[PDB]
Amino acid sequence: NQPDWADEAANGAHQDAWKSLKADVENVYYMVKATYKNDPVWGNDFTCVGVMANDVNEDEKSIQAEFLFMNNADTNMQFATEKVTAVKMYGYNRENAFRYETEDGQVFTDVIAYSDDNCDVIYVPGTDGNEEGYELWTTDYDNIPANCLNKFNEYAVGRETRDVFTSACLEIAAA
Ligand SMILES: NCCc1c[nH]cn1
Ligand SMILES: NCCc1c[nH]cn1
Repeated sequence: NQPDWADEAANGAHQDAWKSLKADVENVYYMVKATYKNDPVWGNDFTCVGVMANDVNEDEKSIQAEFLFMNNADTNMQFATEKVTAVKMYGYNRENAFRYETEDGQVFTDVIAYSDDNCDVIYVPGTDGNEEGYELWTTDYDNIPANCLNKFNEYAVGRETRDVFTSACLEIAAA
């Protein structure tokens, strides 16, 4: 059993996990929307999630990712570092998933449902002690690409979508 969009022949061209992970090195990615409220690491009613990477390791298809996030337990922005590795899921031959590993050794494996140059639609299977659902990540939290947004809305149909990282996360400007 696997999601109907998890068809490598049909959709693999837009499910390149390693390319998507390496993209975190040049630009910060913001999780702009999701269909679930709680994450074991980011917290409850989490918002303002962003990520940037460094230390690309081609041999391992891994990066060291630095995250920022907020939740209802603290008014201040929170930060964490996790290793993320491009791995295979759903029988794919080319890596289509992200294996996150926290400093405490906790592992989460999420799957790229759709990805374009500056945005990703990610599926959380819900088997890592977490809620099953979808996430939408983009490099510009104010200008969301239509292709990814449409794919996110298509795959996430029947759920409750909510904003995660928005301009409300920051107090921009001066005086
Ligand atoms: N471009 C990939 C965005 C992301 C989500 N999780 C880790 N990185
Ligand atoms: N779906 C996000 C799981 C995760 C990875 N790191 C922290 N939380």
